[PDB]
Amino acid sequence: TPDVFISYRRNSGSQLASLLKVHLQLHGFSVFIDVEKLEAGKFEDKLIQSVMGARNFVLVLSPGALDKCMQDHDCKDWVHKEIVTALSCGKNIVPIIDGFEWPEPQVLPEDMQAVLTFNGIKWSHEYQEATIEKIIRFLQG
Amino acid sequence: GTEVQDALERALPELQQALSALKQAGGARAVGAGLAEVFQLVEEAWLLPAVGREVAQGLCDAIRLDGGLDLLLRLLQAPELETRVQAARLLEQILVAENRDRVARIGLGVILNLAKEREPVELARSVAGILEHMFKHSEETCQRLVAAGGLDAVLYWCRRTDPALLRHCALALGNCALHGGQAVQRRMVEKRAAEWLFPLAFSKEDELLRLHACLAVAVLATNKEVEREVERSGTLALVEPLVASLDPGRFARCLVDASDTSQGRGPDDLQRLVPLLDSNRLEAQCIGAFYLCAEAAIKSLQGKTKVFSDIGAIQSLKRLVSYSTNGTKSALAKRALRLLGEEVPRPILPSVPSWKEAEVQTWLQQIGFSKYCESFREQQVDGDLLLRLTEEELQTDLGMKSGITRKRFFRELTELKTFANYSTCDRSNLADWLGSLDPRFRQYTYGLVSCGLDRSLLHRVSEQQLLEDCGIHLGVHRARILTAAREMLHSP
Amino acid sequence: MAVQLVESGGGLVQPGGSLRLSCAASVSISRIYVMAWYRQAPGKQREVVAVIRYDGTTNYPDSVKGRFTISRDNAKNTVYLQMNSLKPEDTAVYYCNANVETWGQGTQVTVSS
Ligand SMILES: NC(=O)c1ccc[n+]([C@@H]2O[C@H](COP(=O)(O)O)[C@@H](O)[C@H]2O)c1
Repeated sequence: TPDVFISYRRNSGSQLASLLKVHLQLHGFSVFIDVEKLEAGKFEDKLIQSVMGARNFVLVLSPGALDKCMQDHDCKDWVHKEIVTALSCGKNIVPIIDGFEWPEPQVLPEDMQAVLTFNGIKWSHEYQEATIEKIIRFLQG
Repeated sequence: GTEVQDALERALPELQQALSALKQAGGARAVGAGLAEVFQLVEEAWLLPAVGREVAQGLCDAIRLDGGLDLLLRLLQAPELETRVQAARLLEQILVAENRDRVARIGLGVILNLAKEREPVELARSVAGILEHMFKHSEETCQRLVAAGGLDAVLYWCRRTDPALLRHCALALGNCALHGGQAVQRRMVEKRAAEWLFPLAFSKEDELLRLHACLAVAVLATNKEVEREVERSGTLALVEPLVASLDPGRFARCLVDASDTSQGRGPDDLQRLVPLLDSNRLEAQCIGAFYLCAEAAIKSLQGKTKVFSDIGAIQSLKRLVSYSTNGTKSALAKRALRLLGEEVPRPILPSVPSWKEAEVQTWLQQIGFSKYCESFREQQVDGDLLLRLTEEELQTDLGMKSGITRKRFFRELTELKTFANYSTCDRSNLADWLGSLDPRFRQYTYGLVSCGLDRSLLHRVSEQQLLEDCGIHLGVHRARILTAAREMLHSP
Repeated sequence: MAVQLVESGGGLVQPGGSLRLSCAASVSISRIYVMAWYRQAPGKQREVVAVIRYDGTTNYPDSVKGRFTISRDNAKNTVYLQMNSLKPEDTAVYYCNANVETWGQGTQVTVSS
């Protein structure tokens, strides 16, 4: 059973997710990554399984392509669905930010996104093994 | 001959120029220029694709025997790093097997002490290339660089962002499972190398890095004792859609348009990749075949195809296309063969339905059931009667009393049935249609064509007819044939 | 495909002593499904001596198990049968066989002094 799940934007935020997965697997936490469920995963054959098996939902906030999730009220937005399912289940939501463009409260309405009520973690590039001990905290598996 | 000389006419007194400048030291102001003069154009000897590749390799004894590499390795202990970072490049650029043997003999330990510094990326790049070309020496040096801190450096550099450094690391990690035997491959998973190859394999920035990382992980998952640990890493799944999507023509165009990495693996140690084609793991076979057809498509545009002749690699490709159950591997092998200018071998199968009594006697002798030959001789059984032989007629008319004997006979019978030639009676080619779903279904292709069943007549069948007329006894096989047959209901 | 086979070797050997027989084909030996070596005693029926399939899986009768060895070579397409310890009862005409129908010509083998 995967302990945590990491979601990411397909274009940006791909290498950092792999570094997180390799360090977290070296820490032993059963982590599940998910790749390219745009039309295949639409049947929730893996989505609900991942968001039920994962106790701590993780987010990588790279410079983000939130354009599909912001100024888009549509309920067919794939990234918005896979984020609001974790928001609705209300498990441990810890994000990792990397100089991301901060969103405005006027956009991403309260019924769309409420993840702004949390404080993420800033990634380091010089020495990485310091922040990992701070990401092992705030898990509560 | 003539092209060979034009390379060393400039190369030789200019590599002497180099020697001169190496061992004539004006410290930092003059070693710098010398290194740039010998970096700009010595590496351009790999930019002459006509001759000048071989020339370098052979010409490395004029540098190594005089002691120039040894002289600079004795002078690379200078405390300043600026005149060392630009100097370590020509080390990896002038590393060939003969130059490798003496550095593996004497001078080991300055690289192990220079690998302690991992901050400068321009330095770490050259050290990664040094370890890449040093891995491939022999078993003892592999055991010494795994027993020392050699693996930790390239394992730490996997968290970087430099493209050239990550490519050199990917190429470095793959020269260890080749020259490591089995215990070093059992230590590499203990040193957690297969997990740190996930970022180098999952990289949508360069496809070259993905191919190098997937070949590096596939050459290591052939050991059965560590296979159960390599699948736990989460990387053994990435090699299949990688080799599925990527076309070797595209990868060739990405190798022929780049100014470097031409003639990648070469005729020297390519043979280490050959047993991976014959290995048990299918993904190692497909990645080896992919690399072979890619370098063949590269090398076919020139007249260098004859280096396939004296190494006998075309023979190994021709032996693996017939009697092979792998769509991707056989497809890539047939593509390589047809692109290199050779024909695909067709299997020679025994035409069982057009047999006489003598052939039945000989086959009974071959399978070890000779005791019953006379019985088969008395009843006048030939191939047509043999392929439609049932258990009750076997028990009563032919005298096989035991049930275990009849199970053994039907085992040999099915093995002969899947490997027969039905072209004498099968017109609509039902054997390949049955073999497409599973090879183990080909054994039924006689019963079907004996019961006047055709492709165009196959979708309007019932399971009862398959059971009693065509003699298919396993319910699983009947269900699979039914669901695969009625899906193409009215396609014509 | 009309495949022609040729056999070579044989003659007279001393009782106890080795010999090697060879069968050469006219096509690539890797295309053929099964190859085999048969023995015909004077005035009796044939017997099988050695079998080999396309993946190199061999089977011998219990009498010659441990004394005879069959192997195929792909450089020059030839199947070899090596006999190590010969007994006086191994005097016969030997054949090679491709698939089950293609026969060879056969060679005489005697063991005496
Ligand atoms: N395309 C090539 O093969 C190529 C390109 C640039 C440099 N080199 C140098 O050629 C040498 C080849 O030596 P080995 O193939 O014996 O490892 C190395 O020192 C390498 O750095 C090769």
